[PDB]
Amino acid sequence: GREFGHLTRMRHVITYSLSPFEQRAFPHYFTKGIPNVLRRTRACILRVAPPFVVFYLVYTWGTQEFEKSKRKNPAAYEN
Amino acid sequence: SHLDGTTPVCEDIGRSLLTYGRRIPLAEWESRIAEVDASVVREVCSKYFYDQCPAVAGLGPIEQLPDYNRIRSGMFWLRF
Repeated sequence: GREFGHLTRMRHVITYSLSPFEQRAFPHYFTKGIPNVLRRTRACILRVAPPFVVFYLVYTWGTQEFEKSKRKNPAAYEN
Repeated sequence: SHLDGTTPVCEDIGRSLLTYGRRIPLAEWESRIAEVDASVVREVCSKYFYDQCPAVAGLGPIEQLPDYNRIRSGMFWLRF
């Protein structure tokens, strides 16, 4: 059913590989990894962060508002 | 059997002179073969086969051809 041999039909695709004992496990890990991470972060920061920033603003206001509510009201004890 | 015929003998002579620098007589080949036993076969195969990175060439409907990591793992035995 789902086995290597009849999954799909592919033609004229040549793949070149290398032995894991002939290549480095961390090739250019920081020279190319760090720029790549920045690219990925930049592409997603404007789609992931903004919703969470709203939560932080709501969380701060709610915490402050709850504190203010418990605070003493001088006008209530006037007269 | 390969040395039956004038053309095979000439090819053997030329190739031997190009590669070995000399024509190896069949007597020397037989002596070298007779030197071979089970221990020699095991040792040489271990030297050249056991736990070695191979080169693979596939062509055609080779979707089932095992991944190179799997083939490399197949190039050694856990039991041994």
